[PDB]
Amino acid sequence: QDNSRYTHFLTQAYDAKPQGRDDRYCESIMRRRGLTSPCKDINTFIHGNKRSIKAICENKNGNPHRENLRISKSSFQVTTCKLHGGSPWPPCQYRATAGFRNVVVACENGLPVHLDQSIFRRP
Repeated sequence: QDNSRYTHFLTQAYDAKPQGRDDRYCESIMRRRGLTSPCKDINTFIHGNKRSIKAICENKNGNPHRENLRISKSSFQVTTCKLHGGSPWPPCQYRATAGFRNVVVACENGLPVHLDQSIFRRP
């Protein structure tokens, strides 16, 4: 169906209006979206307009990146939550990192179904 993935993706990485973009916000949204027990070691939420996000999938806001992905032409506001400590069990310990940059996504029939996170593990 022309949902699932696109719709899973939104549930996973989309948050239009984040209140705080801090540790507190990271732990509260993570717990709330149900990405704990055991906690996801890393996760980024894209903030902003949905339409612009969808355009990354066309040659209008995106470009072929790597073998089969697409990098955005425009920049986005984003918040990355990285689990820390050494225990993936609650209380989950997250550290928040806010940014503004281009993003890489996977598209499937004109729709994004995955937010690639390798550019967010900046080593």
